[PDB]
Amino acid sequence: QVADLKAFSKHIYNAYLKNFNMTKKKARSILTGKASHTAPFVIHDIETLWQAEKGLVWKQLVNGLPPYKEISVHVFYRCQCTTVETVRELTEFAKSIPSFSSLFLNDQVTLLKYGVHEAIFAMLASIVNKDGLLVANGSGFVTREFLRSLRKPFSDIIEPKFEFAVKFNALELDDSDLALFIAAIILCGDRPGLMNVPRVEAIQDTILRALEFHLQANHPDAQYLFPKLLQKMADLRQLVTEHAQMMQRIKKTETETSLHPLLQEIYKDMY
Amino acid sequence: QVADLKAFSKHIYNAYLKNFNMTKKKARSILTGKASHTAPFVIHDIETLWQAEKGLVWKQLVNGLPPYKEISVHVFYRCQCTTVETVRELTEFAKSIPSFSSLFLNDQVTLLKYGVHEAIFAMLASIVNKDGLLVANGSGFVTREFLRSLRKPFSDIIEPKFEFAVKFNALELDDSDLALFIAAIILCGDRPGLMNVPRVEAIQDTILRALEFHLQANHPDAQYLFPKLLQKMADLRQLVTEHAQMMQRIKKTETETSLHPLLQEIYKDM
Ligand SMILES: CC/C=C\C/C=C\C/C=C\C/C=C\C/C=C\CCCC(=O)O
Ligand SMILES: CC/C=C\C/C=C\C/C=C\C/C=C\C/C=C\CCCC(=O)O
Repeated sequence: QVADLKAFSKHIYNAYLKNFNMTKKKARSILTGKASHTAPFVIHDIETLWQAEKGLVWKQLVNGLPPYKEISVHVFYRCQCTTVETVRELTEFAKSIPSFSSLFLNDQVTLLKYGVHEAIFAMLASIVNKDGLLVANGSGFVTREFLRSLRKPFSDIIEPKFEFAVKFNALELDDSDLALFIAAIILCGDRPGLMNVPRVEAIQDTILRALEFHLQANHPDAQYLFPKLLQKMADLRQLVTEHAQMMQRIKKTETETSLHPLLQEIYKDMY
Repeated sequence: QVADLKAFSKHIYNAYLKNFNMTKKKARSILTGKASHTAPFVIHDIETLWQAEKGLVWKQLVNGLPPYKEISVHVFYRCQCTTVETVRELTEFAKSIPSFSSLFLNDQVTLLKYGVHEAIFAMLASIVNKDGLLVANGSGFVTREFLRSLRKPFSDIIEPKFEFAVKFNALELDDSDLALFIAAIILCGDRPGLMNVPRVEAIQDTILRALEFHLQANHPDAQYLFPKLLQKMADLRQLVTEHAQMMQRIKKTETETSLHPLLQEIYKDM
């Protein structure tokens, strides 16, 4: 409808504002180039990465790439630590969504388990750039070249994402739309082992209808509006599948590196 | 021909559906409970009014308030803007009535001139509620409480309209009834300066005749509806009289506020 479908798209927008510290616009700010309000320390190589591990600080001792842990793996650990944290915000974010907490715990776990990476890779575009990614809560900025200059096993696990972030930022969405887009991916009725599918499917529908109208009063000048955004959701589904594939293999050949137990829980039923 | 009269009535009903941007049906559906609700943006204070102007919006008239135009006057401005727009629709409505378009334009104008406000108040009831009314295609809803909190002048030209609307809605009329009713108040033979009254009187007769026959096959189980509507017309003729007197007062007293050129024309000899 209107107000009800207005106070719905807004409640999910505030939930999105108080659960995610870095917002697309708060981040599109830094990457800008005219506003020196925040000049992100660029990396691009081992040296600056080493100092950054001080000038940007990080709870893991000054760097640390011993014979048991190398550079590329350190980026990996860095990356999975962030992911584990984004999973936390996504959990709190969803718990704020209208009929989400209504579902039984097990069903909430099933939705997060299968949608947290899709939402993550979507938010990733908000802090990304054609030439790099914004890290360390806006304070830092690692170049895309550096990441491509990583070992053979890893490296090609972050590239495909940039490809996504690029195209996805062409649509020019803002945090208000993004909030509705994320709620929609988390509340997906196609997740395996879901118990009350009819319920989820129903909550998803209004999310999408809310998104639908919201794009009408926000982006009146294209056609991507919904179909293209619905196709991205499908694109994202594949990005994750491919992502999960690379994760298992890494775990199978990179015995050296450790995988966080939570990401292991998420990965073990995705084929 | 008692028959083939329900046809002339359906044509009038088509003229009503094609020309008015808001019908009672679409209106009564907005003020619904919750089942497939809509819930219009509410305006009940200066804040929400400001939020409306920016959100629900309208267009031009967003003039300040302390200077040569204030809050109450801003509502008055939006009031006459909705009034000038309803007049345009009423003109098209009438022109979609062959019998009406037969007459000479000068006569047509005299009819639109002395009947447009009466029709505007009958219809007002369709978008009105016991507590407020819809605005901007039903997108908004202004409370009755707010309106009555305006400066004494503007506030009391609004109240009487509600008193009328509430009692009018008790009759429970649908759009097809209103079409006949509104056509009746416009093709009225007693209008000042009417040139060919015998012609008008006759079209009025047919409309009221079709009106009574339509109320036959739409409101079977019902009291003295037909004549009850004839007294409403009389009541409408009086409400417009006191409205014109109140408009008179604002023209002499609220010199700072401006009136639309078309509306001054309707009140010139009125
Ligand atoms: C508040 C931060 C919000 C949104 C930004 C989203 C994501 C940043 C985190 C990771 C992105 C970097 C690389 C992605 C590629 C591989 C990581 C796999 C992580 C994992 O083990 O689950
Ligand atoms: C939207 C038009 C369709 C259906 C309803 C019909 C008419 C209601 C329109 C305007 C009435 C609103 C406020 C009237 C109160 C004061 C202004 C009187 C102005 C005047 O004398 O011409």
